[PDB]
Amino acid sequence: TGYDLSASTFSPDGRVFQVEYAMKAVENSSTAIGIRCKDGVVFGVEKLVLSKLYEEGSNKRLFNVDRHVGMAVAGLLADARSLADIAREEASNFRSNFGYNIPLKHLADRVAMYVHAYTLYSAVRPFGCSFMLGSYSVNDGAQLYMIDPSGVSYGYWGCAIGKARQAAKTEIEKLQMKEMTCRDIVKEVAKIIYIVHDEVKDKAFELELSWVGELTNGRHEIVPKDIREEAEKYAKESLK
Amino acid sequence: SKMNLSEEVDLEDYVARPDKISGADINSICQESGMLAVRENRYIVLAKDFEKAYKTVIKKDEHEFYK
Amino acid sequence: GSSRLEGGSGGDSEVQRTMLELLNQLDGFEATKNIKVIMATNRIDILDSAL
Amino acid sequence: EVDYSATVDQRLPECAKLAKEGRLQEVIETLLSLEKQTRTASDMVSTSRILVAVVKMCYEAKEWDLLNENIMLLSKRRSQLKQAVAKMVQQCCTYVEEITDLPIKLRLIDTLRMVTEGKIYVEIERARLTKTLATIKEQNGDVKEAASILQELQVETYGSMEKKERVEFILEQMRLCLAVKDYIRTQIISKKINTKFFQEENTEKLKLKYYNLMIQLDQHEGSYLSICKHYRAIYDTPCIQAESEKWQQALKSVVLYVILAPFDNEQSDLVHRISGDKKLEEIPKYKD
Amino acid sequence: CGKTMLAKAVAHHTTAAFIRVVGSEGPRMVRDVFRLAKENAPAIIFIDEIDAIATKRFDAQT
Amino acid sequence: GRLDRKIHIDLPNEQARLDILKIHAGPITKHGEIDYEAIVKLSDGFNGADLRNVCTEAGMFAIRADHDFVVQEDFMKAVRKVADSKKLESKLDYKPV
Amino acid sequence: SAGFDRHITIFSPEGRLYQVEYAFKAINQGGLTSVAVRGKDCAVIVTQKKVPDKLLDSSTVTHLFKITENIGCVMTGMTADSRSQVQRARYEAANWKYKYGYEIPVDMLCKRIADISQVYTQNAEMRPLGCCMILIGIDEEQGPQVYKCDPAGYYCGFKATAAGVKQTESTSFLEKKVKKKFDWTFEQTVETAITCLSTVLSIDFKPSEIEVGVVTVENPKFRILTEAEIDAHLVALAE
Amino acid sequence: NQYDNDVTVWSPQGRIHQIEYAMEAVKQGSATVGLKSKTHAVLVALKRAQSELAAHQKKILHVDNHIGISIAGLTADARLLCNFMRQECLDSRFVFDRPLPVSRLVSLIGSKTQIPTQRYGRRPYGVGLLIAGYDDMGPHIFQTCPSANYFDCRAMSIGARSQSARTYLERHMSEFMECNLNELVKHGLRALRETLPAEQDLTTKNVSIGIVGKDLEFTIYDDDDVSPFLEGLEERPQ
Amino acid sequence: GYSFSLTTFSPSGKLVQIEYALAAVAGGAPSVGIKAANGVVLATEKKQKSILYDERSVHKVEPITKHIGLVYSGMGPDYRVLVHRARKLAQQYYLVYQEPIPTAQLVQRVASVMQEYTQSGGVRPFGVSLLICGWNEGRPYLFQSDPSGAYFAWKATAHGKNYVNGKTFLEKRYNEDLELEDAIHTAILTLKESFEGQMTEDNIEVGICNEAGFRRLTPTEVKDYLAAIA
Amino acid sequence: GDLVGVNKDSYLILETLPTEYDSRVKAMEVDERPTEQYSDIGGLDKQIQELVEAIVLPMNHKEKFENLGIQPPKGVLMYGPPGTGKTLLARACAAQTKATFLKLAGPQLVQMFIGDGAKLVRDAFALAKEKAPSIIFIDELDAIGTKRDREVQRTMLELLNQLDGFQPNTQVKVIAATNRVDILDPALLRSGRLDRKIEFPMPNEEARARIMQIHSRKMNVSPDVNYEELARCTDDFNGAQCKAVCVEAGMIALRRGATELTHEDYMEGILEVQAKKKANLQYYA
Amino acid sequence: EVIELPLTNPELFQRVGIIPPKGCLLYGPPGTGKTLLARAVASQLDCNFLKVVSSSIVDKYIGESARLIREMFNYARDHQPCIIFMDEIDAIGGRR
Ligand SMILES: Nc1ncnc2c1ncn2[C@@H]1O[C@H](COP(=O)(O)OP(=O)(O)OP(=O)(O)O)[C@@H](O)[C@H]1O
Ligand SMILES: Nc1ncnc2c1ncn2[C@@H]1O[C@H](COP(=O)(O)OP(=O)(O)OP(=O)(O)O)[C@@H](O)[C@H]1O
Ligand SMILES: Nc1ncnc2c1ncn2[C@@H]1O[C@H](COP(=O)(O)OP(=O)(O)O)[C@@H](O)[C@H]1O
Ligand SMILES: [Mg+2]
Ligand SMILES: [Mg+2]
Repeated sequence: TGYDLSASTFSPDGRVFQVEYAMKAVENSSTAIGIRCKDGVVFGVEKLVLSKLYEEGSNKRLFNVDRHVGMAVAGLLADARSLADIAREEASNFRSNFGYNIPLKHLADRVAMYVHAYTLYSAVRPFGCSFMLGSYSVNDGAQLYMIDPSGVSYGYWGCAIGKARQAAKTEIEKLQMKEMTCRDIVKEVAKIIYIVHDEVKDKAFELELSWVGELTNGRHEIVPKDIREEAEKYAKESLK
Repeated sequence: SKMNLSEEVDLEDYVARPDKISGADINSICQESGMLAVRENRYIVLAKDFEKAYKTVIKKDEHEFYK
Repeated sequence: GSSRLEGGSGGDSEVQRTMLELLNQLDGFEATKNIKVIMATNRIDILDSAL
Repeated sequence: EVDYSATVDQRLPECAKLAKEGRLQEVIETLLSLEKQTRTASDMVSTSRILVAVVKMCYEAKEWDLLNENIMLLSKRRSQLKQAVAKMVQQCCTYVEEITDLPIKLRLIDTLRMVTEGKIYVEIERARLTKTLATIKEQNGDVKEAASILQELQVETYGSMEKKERVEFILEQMRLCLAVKDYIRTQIISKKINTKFFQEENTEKLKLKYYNLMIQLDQHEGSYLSICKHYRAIYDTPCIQAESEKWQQALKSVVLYVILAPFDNEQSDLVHRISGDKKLEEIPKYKD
Repeated sequence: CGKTMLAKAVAHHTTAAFIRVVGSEGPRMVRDVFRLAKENAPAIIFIDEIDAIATKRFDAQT
Repeated sequence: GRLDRKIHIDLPNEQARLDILKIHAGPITKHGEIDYEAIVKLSDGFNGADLRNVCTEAGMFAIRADHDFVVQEDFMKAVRKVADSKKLESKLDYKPV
Repeated sequence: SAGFDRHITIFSPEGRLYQVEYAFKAINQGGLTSVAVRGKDCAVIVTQKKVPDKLLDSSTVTHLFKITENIGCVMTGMTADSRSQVQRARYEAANWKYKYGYEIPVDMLCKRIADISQVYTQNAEMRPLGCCMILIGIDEEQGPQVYKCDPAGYYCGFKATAAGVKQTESTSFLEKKVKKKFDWTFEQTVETAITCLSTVLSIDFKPSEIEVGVVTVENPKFRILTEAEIDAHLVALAE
Repeated sequence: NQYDNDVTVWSPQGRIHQIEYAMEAVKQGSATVGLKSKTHAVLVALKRAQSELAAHQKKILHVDNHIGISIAGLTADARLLCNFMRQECLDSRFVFDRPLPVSRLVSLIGSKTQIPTQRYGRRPYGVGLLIAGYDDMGPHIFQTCPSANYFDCRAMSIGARSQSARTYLERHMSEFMECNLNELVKHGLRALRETLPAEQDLTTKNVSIGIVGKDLEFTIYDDDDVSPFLEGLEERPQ
Repeated sequence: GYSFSLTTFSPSGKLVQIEYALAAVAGGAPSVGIKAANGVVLATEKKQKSILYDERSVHKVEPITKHIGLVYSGMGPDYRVLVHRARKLAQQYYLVYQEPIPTAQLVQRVASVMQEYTQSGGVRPFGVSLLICGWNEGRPYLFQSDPSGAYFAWKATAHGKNYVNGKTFLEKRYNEDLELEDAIHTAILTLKESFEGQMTEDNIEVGICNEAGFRRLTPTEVKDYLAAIA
Repeated sequence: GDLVGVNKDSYLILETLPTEYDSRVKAMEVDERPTEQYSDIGGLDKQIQELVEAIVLPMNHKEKFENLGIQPPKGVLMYGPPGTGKTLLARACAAQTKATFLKLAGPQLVQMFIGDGAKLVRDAFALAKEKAPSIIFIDELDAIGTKRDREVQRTMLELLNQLDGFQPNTQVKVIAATNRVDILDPALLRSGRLDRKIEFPMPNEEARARIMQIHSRKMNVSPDVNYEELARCTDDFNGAQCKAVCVEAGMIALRRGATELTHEDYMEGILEVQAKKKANLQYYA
Repeated sequence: EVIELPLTNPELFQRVGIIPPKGCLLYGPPGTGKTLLARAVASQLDCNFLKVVSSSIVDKYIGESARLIREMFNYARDHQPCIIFMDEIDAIGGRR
């Protein structure tokens, strides 16, 4: 047990062992992957759904951070909701003060500052969630940043969080993610989500896709997979 | 003296070296050099054995927080 | 004959018990025929008036 | 990690055309370009063949700037796999052995000695190179320096050495230390060899050589008791038991050196054991 | 540095018997080791790193 | 002077787990390719006895299904089952000397 | 032993603040070294960019930062703490420029950061930031300065003493390099830094594996050396 | 337990067992059932009786002309949250004369409940809430829990002995979607009946109803209003 | 013991945490301050862990005012925060009374802040012993303050590592009519006695208060006194 | 280490003797051979098959295992909340497998003297070895299986190494039963020691109905008893509680004097067996 | 290197002068193979191997265990090259 009781006392060995419980908490939640295509970022998140007593789209884990900034989370859902509200507050503050759109790098670093500050005070605890932010500024390119419960903000060409981070990352690694366009990337993401334990032991779940991209006009949208369900057909074809 | 050692063993380098080694560290160095010689099955202890034993051991113990 | 732990993550409860046992033994003047007791204490202030 | 076989596996035959016809400049330029273009992904198969491809044709180019530099320049490069250097030197030692000319082989042995220092993965080649170097000095009367080059030949440290050859070097080592009359280094080197290697079924030649050298050593030192047991070990071999003259002379030496030894308990037991041997009737004048 | 070596060497050269207890090893133990020392008249007691038990006295809490 | 050299045999690593799995699944009569790498990916925190149990439970899935052979699916099921067994293994954190 | 280490604002019986020592055990952060060197006209800092996975964008993985056109910074510690300390330094420098009209000096900046670490050390409200820090800067006609600031709340910014996993070997190598008299040019200084890193790490040192910041009186603008410059230095030292 | 005193400390399990104990505090409350249709959203509560001569405690609360709640947990926290919904509904109507959408209200409730779960020395509100509403986007039934997680649900049941009602609601989920008001309310009554032991059945004493619809304001029904609802419903045979 | 909390008494009436702070004191840097007939001399060592540490980059003797010099016991960062507070306090007195702060009064205010840090249950005192040299109304003053908030006047004293030897030294190696030069010689001599290892211009630094003004010695002057002398 | 009868005065060995383990150890073996059929267990069919394939199949054939090359399981820890069919399943396994069966409880190995417990453990394993086709059943592991007194630890260490280390198996199979698997954690539950961990769940609706039917076969029940409704009302009830429900229904039928019990007797028995529902707590209301 | 080389090849140790380590202890999580490792060492070295569970050495008779272990070490000295293996040593090596 040592001194691993609060995230403000430096435990035996430099590792606090307090936030390394928040990483375990993030490990509990289901997987959530994200891929930066040529013109946009595709957020593919699986949310485990007990079809019993559900609402076919309740408590979805995709949220809007900004008119152009989309996000995905893994871990505690309440912390995700609160920090999505915080990110919306930060984006609105930048929008009102600077008179133009917030760069994704600055938003990501400020949210990471919020997370890191919450990791420190004794009276508060680090968030039990890790998340991944995407945006496209038509002026210069596309931006993506993944932040952990410790507050480490790093970029990824493609990333994953949740219960299958390394498996999903290995699946992403063989994608020709250098050049292709987000349209086929949606199907790639769907089949990658399904290949890693779609419903093998857990009964049922739902797949949600978020999309920011130049062809999507650059704003943040939920991919309307209702059209021909091509990614869903691909994911179920991934059966073998 | 109990050791075997080759002729090329130069203890002066180690006695002059700045690391503040202890007598237990000296015994550890000797035993580790002998084990290095035995590991390569060579019949005698060489200088490079003493070098490898010296660098393999002597944990560098420590700061201005006290000053 | 000292201060006893007044609650927390633990307690002694046995120093006081040995005290009250000795206290009964000398209080009950158990066969006080040619038997006497003597005790020494460093810095009497730490001692208590129970004995 | 990528192993760009397709980029070089067909280009080497192309270089083979220009190589045998004698021009070979395009070949060496091509290979020095390829080395940079494939090694960056740990391409051991490509390197272990391009390196021999350049150095071998530089060997038969009969141009020696082509040989020495195309080894020592590429030996110093970053991120080189140990296998690549090992595969180049196992071919370079052959090119050493096929040059009989003294200066031509001399440049190459110097280059290989320079590039192979301290690197364990080539130690055997360096040793195999070193021996050749010593031989040249012996062919040129330079016994003293070759004594030093076999002194730096510390055979036991090359753990990659095979069983027989590690002993095999020691024979030449003690031979040269005896040549320069360096009895102290002769002794320290000769202490190293283990006698259990003589229980091997195919050690008889090395057995006789080692005993001949140790006999010379202790004979200078006067250790006649040791000489007697050395000659008994020589004598008790099937290769000598079957040839009359050789074991006759071996028994002569045995009896002469047991007689020469100062008296002690061990000497007495040696006399008692020797006197019981039947074959002494072949030399009755010494049995007397 | 040789504290235990030199104590052992002194014990070996002399007729003493060398008992050793490390300070990390309550008062009953101290009385027992002293009694054990008494059993051999020329015996020697050695405590290793006694600082842990011999640190300055103040008002102790627990 | 009594017990000088200490040896720590930690939980088998990824390549160590693959080697142990290959050793244990060697003598079994499988059919077709066996993806040891996916198993090692899933078998986090497993010990050598855990991998032996994985092999055994694959064999028992085969024996129940009345297969004279074993397939990758049996190994998959066995890995999941031994994982649920390790769920019971509420192993307390262990510390060296 | 236990008890004088559960809370920061408690002294040990020997007077030792346990928690400040504890904070030093995360400055290790296996993978970074941060060698700093001063030369007659330059100040160089170099760090070991240990990329753990391929999918990350290498640009974001950087660990050197700048808040002054003539001041460069390199951190060594837990990444979120490092970035928070960098943001605090940026805040302090921005305040200094807005107040005094000119940018904060390197010595004053590191002193302010160390004072922040000190006030978080003395008060139990917050954990001190677990990361060490090095600036390089120029003082007017006075030269290049290299400064170090650590979670101890104190600074000594001196010459080198890389605050990385290879503490003692790197420090001794820098001492030995300066223990023998020699000149100090920009190329020689960067060569000394890279030789230190290579000898203490013994890796092949591919150009993407390290990241270098530098300042020089010839051009006081703190710059991060490009991978082309890094590889040119690597091949220069290799031969 | 070492790591189970407050919400600020994390367990090695990657969990905060204080939040879980808040969940147990919620299930300690009596069962409440919520279900919606395309026409109406209805919730029903099992009012725990205190004695044969004391009022059965109110478990359905009403703050909006179109929104209502049913609680299961400590009455203090539930009624504090009810006053909170009072405040938000009032200033929303004051700001832009708009009956506050239920979804955003539930999101605000979750956000405000999250704050105690991250701060030391403040208990999270150990109640579970079922929210029924009708807005310009549609009918809505939510649940809010002390873990601050909010969910939208067609059918749902929380509290003690809720599993049988949950199974019944799962079975009749295929029905509610086009069910009318009377069918929906009768199915909710039978769902609440599913929770009770064999000897305990639906009666006006322990049953409270709350209904919101596209043509009717949210209203609460009790003894004199529940009595017409219960009569005509199928009795419980053995 | 009663050290984990600062705002409680022990049964014997001791607040153990502050003597723990004093134990941190005298474990730090050795230093000696003496009062001569004319001036006041404070000397402290400069010896770091490695030769890389440019010691001139970190001064230890700090002039609070042109007439005040300050030295500490070894607790670096705490000394820095306290010296910043002392400088600001001296400035406040200098502007409020339009006169320079008295040495004794300056020490009083510094010890008052020290005492202010000796309360509450979530802070700790600066475990620093402070030696203050000053000139006031033509009189030289040497004062010592300690983390408990107490302060005293010393003709000569020392603190840091091996401080008892410095105490004995200033017991027999001192007389109140010492000249300034002989005062610096006594200071460097007790530094030699207390310190371990030789010193040069690099290893010591000294500040001297004279009634005209205070000044910290250049390292060259420090070597002039320490080397080629004594 | 052999048992020999010698001359009572001259001590000359004049007889060899069969090795004697201990009187208690000879008491542990099963001789009565109980009669509980596998059909008598309801709902546990999956767990029954697990135990059978783990224990009986290695006994009967050994060919289907060797033909694969597998090592048959040698340790089965069976567990669940009290009230399931754990001990019943162990009894049925003893009944059907015809093996020389070693039944015992964990406290039996505790004993008083310091070195005894290890000796009983070793001697029981030796007896199992000598009776070769032998089955060892351990009940209440948590009596000795507690994670890290000192002697209980010694006994459980002896059990650990006479079962996993230095040439175990041959033909001895162990079956373990407990209710407190969280107590045992690191020592015994190793995959090498107990290869199978068979969870005995809270009996299912249909499982509960089957349990009541099994226990009520001989009851001469009413021709119309709604077992499904009884199972519905008996949520959280365990198999032992369902048997108690049947017994209580029989008792209530006696108190009515009815020659056959009916459904109403079944609700009365259910009310009897159920808990007290505590009381209404004003905390939450 | 600790148990096989000193036994099979002592001459290195006596000439070089190294005191061979008396013994080595194996610790780790359950099921990591310490006992298996000991079994392999026992099986492959042609020698005299001694293995006993620690729990079994303890006997209820007065001082029987001390004489037991004394006689075990006496047998090991008698039957060199002998190897004694301890499993679950914490049975008797535990803290006082
Ligand atoms: N599935 C079942 N089928 C038939 N009877 C059952 C079943 N489960 C439990 N029982 C009944 O439960 C009673 C007790 O069985 P058993 O001793 O195996 O229980 P247990 O769960 O192991 O209890 P404990 O752990 O307290 O010893 C028996 O009379 C048995 O008839
Ligand atoms: N690295 C490994 N390679 C192959 N098999 C292994 C390995 N580690 C463990 N095993 C297997 O797992 C089981 C562990 O048994 P063993 O008694 O040796 O474990 P242990 O960790 O040494 O435990 P203990 O110290 O309690 O005896 C054996 O059946 C062994 O074959
Ligand atoms: N002066 C010395 N000469 C030789 N060996 C020493 C010396 N000091 C320590 N050792 C080695 O250190 C080991 C333990 O030393 P020890 O007597 O425990 O010292 P201490 O009592 O200071 O810990 C011994 O085995 C010895 O080999
Ligand atoms: Mg039972
Ligand atoms: Mg073992």
